[PDB]
Amino acid sequence: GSLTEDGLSYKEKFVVRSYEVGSNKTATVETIANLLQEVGCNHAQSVGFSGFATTTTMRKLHLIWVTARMHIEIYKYPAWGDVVEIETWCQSEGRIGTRRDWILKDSVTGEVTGRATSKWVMMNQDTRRLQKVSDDVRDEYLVFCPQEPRLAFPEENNRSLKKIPKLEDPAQYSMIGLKPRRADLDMNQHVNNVTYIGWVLESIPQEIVDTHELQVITLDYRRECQQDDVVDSLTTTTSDSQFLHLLRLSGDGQEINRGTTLWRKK
Amino acid sequence: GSLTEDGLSYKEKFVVRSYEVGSNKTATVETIANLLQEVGCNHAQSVGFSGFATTTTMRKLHLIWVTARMHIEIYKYPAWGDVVEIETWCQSEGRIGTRRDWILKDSVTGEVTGRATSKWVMMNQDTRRLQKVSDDVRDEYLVFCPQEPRLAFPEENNRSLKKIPKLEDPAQYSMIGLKPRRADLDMNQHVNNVTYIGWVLESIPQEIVDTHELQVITLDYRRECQQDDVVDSLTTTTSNDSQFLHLLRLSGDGQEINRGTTLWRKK
Ligand SMILES: CCNc1ccc(C)nn1
Ligand SMILES: CCNc1ccc(C)nn1
Repeated sequence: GSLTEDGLSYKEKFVVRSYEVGSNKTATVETIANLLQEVGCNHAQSVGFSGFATTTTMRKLHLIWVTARMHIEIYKYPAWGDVVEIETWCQSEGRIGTRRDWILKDSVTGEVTGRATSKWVMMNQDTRRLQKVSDDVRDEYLVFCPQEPRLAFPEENNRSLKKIPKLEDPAQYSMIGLKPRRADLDMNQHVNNVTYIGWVLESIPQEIVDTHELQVITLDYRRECQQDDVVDSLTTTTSDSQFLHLLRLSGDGQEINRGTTLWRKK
Repeated sequence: GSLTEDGLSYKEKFVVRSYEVGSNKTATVETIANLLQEVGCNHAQSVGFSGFATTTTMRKLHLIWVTARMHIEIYKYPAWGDVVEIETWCQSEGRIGTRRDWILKDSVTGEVTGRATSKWVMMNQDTRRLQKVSDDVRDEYLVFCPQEPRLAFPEENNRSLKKIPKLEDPAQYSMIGLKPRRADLDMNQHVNNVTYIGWVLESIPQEIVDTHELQVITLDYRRECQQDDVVDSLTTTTSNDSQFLHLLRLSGDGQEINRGTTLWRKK
């Protein structure tokens, strides 16, 4: 793994492991979202950030970078034993926060097999208070970003920026009583962003998973699920097959996530 | 990853990933059990077997290798970003089945940071009926094994071969209503052997996990948990060091699926 010649992006190769693949012997979408997370952490580490991408100002201010949205689009899931090359870079989005992008490539053919974009915001780690990002914070990471815009999804009016609606009760399909275990936590004891993807997908009928492959997934993150919390995953078909998703806490019905998935017939 | 000079063992290096570590920034025991599984799968692939290590006779006969026991003992959990080198080899145990062993090593110092041994049995995949290993099946994989004994736990009185008792109700601690999700299944849609390790450990109090580190884990596998099954994880302390007794059973009928023990030392 290394930063590119200009130092404004990072690349890494991954050999697909036996436990990382699904019933069709290709990496699951959760293995992909994990690999994006891993190359993201390695790009931050290689540029000085020893908290993910927490600058010197943020560590003292008790501020952290938090995912607001993740959008992944896959064309070909890499096979077990294959090598996948991922390129990642960060970009400032003014006071809103940062945008981290990815390009997934086949290491033998060089063809793009997928792409991802994520939108991150800054919050206080002691309270969920969303912040508008200071000008002094910006200048600390802006030196590690390209200045000319470089977007993984440059298409004006594409899937990555579309507003997601709330799932109306009753749902078509559901997977109730989901609790995270220790393997679902990160090194800071918080639930891993990838687990929520798995939970959304748990309500999809097995018949869709068996006859279709996941093409697009957009996940809006609203609130975090704590260790002792229980979750309900809801799904309704809105149509290729398209779905509407809602993650909420089993008890009060408090929203934690919302999203959509797009699937193609195998 | 490659077979050694003699072709009777396999080695592979792994860089510890950010999502693979625990609160102490070192690989979890579940990341370790997964890495053992991965190097096991790669040693079988590099020698012809590509079902895990299914011979051409096991394939026609609908026979598979299933884990009966796993024993892992760790001295140092590798840090996030560190490189761990694992060496694996398989050995025949007559008609009982095979034994697959591992040596975990630090890639910078060469020191052994852990070791593991697993005992595998032959089973008919359709009827779930166990059976002794035939001569014809044996001759197919014996060529890939060392003939002189090579044991990861060679000791005369070792923890890897001790009989585990059943946990008597009521348990001291428990973690009720555990269901596997799709990320818990392998490529054949069966529950992954590593998930059961996570389920045993879910009943351990957080105060043990925070003040102690896992040293030894022995897991006996008796029955598999199906996709739609729900599991109960039970724990009772049996003891400077903390020792526990574990029992995994199906929430419904109380059917046993796993039993084991864990050994923890104060950080
Ligand atoms: C290049 C390292 N800097 C950053 C800042 C924020 C985010 C989300 N990612 N990366
Ligand atoms: C070299 C491949 N041979 C085998 C056979 C059985 C087992 C459990 N592992 N490995």
